[PDB]
Amino acid sequence: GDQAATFG
Amino acid sequence: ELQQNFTDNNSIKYTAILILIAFAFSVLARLYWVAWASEFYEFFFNDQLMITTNDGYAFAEGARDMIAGFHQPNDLSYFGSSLSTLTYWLYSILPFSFESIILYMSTFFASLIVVPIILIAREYKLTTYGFIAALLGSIANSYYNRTMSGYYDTDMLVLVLPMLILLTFIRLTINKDIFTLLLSPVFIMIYLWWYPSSYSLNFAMIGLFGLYTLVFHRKEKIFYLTIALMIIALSMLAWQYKLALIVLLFAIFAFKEEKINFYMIWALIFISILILHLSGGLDPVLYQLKFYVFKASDVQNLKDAAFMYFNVNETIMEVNTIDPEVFMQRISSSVLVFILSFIGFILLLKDHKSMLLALPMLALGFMALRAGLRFTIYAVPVMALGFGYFLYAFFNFLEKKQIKLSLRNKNILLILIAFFSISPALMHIYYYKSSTVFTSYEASILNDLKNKAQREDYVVAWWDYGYPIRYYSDVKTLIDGGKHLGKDNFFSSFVLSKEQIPAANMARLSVEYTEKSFKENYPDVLKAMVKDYQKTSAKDFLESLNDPNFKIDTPKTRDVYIYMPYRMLRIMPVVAQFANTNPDNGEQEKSLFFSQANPLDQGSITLDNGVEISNDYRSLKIEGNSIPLKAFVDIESITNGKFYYNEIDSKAQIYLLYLREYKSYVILDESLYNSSYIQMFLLNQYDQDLFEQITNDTRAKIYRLK
Ligand SMILES: CC(=O)N[C@H]1[C@@H](OP(=O)(O)OP(=O)(O)OC/C=C(/C)CC/C=C(/C)CC/C=C(/C)CCC=C(C)C)O[C@H](CO)[C@@H](O)[C@@H]1O
Ligand SMILES: [Mn+2]
Ligand SMILES: [Mn+2]
Ligand code: NA
Repeated sequence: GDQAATFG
Repeated sequence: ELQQNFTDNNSIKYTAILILIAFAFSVLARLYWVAWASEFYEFFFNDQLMITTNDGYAFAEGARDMIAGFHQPNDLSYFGSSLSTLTYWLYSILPFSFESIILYMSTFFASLIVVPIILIAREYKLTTYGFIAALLGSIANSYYNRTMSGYYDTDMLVLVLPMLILLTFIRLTINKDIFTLLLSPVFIMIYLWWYPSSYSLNFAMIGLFGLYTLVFHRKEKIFYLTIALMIIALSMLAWQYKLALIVLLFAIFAFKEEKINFYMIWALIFISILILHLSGGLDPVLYQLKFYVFKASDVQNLKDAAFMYFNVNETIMEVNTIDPEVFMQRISSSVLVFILSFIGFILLLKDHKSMLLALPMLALGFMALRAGLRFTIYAVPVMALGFGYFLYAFFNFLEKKQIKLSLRNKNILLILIAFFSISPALMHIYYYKSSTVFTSYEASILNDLKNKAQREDYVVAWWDYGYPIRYYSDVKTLIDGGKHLGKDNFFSSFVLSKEQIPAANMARLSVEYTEKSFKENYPDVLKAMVKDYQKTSAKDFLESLNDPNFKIDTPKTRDVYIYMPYRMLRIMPVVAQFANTNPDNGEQEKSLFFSQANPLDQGSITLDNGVEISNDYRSLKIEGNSIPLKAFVDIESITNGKFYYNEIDSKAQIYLLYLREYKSYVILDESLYNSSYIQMFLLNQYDQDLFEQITNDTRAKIYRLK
């Protein structure tokens, strides 16, 4: 949830 | 022991004991994950657990480089940053390993939030309710998430400082404490030094402190003076100018009773607003709003000075939206406690007008509903006080309605209420079995890269990995956690998702032009590439990149590595989407069929995403629709490139990949199958004239240009 990473 | 009265007690000894109990509770509570994670070899490196957000490695690199005393020119090292600097001081002062310090700092400082919560509650003579509120606020879902052990990031003090500023305003409203004239500004400075984005909150809070003062203290000089000092503290004056002004006006107001004439202080307010204006004032607020609240794509405001790029905002986990249940649990670990917390906040407001000054943080947290979950943080402690107030209210009812309750039994009732309502946060902690950023194996691969490559080299990767690679490998990256706009991401997207001839042309051209742009400041690097090789559009240049007879007039200044880890597989479509966007256009080019899923058991295979794999291994079933496969590729060695290409249908277009070494399936289209990633990683097929294999592992491959 609280990550400065990619998703989708 | 329990028959006694705790509610009326507000002594300094009692409040110190309560602060100690709550702080120890906060630390203890964020110790469970350490206990859990320590039992998995996968989470260690250098004999310690690893950091737990991507961004911590940015400050971790910065801390390391401050310890070492240097970085390279234009690796974008957080050298001198606040969290890096505090890490460096603590490292130089303490006996514990670097990794242990970086693991536990958040666990310590985020727990300081307990202090202002129960001191604010105490200013209202509610210290015990403050104690309960601090227990809730210290471990509430979203606040825990960004401050657990290993969350080595700037969140760990990002509400403590604003809550201390709030406490400062309260003490001013109740006791007219002259020491506010000093602390309000100093804290703003610390906040601005620790988290420059805090500017926006500061601007809002200071702004409100003025309007509040125009209403409730329209005649008290001390409020106007402290406003001038705080606006100065918001400005860009050098630290010595700021502190000089603050101490000067502080002494003159503290020790003069003829004091400062009112006209002089309105003059000071004007001088202040001028200084803050010169410092850029309000612009950072509108920019942050532009990115998070209005989610604009072109945020730098360059029409035709740049190309058009995919918008990264809808791609970051922190900024993803959230439904009301999750909003409320993020804030209060439970809907019930959230409702009661909100009631409590209303009642507290309509009893202590000064709690009005908490509205900015509250507002910021609620702004999460538009701006992404990462903002709910700001509503946790405010709302926690609200819940505290609700409890004070409730038992108050029970006496203003003459309910016969012992002290021992009222206290048993309070302990039970607080424990039962704090339960959801503990459950969340227990279930929030978060894992390390990377696995020991990946950190090991990147450290071996460190000992193999040079400090001035680049590794092209996706931006998710920029901070860990620069930490573990001590190299340069094209994009990272804070440099990840569309215009930035395009190059790594292209290198990783296009075919190899143009992927290597783009890896060389992008690394070289980035390095040049450090000396030349191109508003758009792709546009610089275009307008150098005398091309008319982005599409024109990129398609001209397809030539095996391509002249390379930019000389080679370093090696260029490409990092291709297994964990990128599942975000390949998202990575691909960036170079799938016509820079002349903003327009999407191909459709991108992709997903990775795990077989369930062992007659019709189902996979997580409901995709039925044919018994035949010849068709899929998405949403009730059966779609034919072009080929079933059964891959037994990612490193050996030993796989079995089973022809099915030359006329069809979808590929099914089986990863034996992971027991996983991939469903993709022709365009993604030929991408540099799927080919060089999964199938181990690379043009040996274009790349050299540097590291070959089932979990990751590192290639070098030549
Ligand atoms: C190691 C690393 O890479 N870290 C990266 C990461 O860190 P970061 O999150 O901390 O930085 P940020 O995203 O810019 O913070 C903005 C978050 C705010 C709460 C502050 C401002 C947000 C607003 C929406 C303004 C609201 C305005 C007000 C006046 C408050 C009142 C509002 C009401 C009442 C509705 O992200 C950055 C991405 O660029 C990187 O630069 C940075 O490097
Ligand atoms: Mn962060
Ligand atoms: Mn470096
Ligand atoms: Na294990």
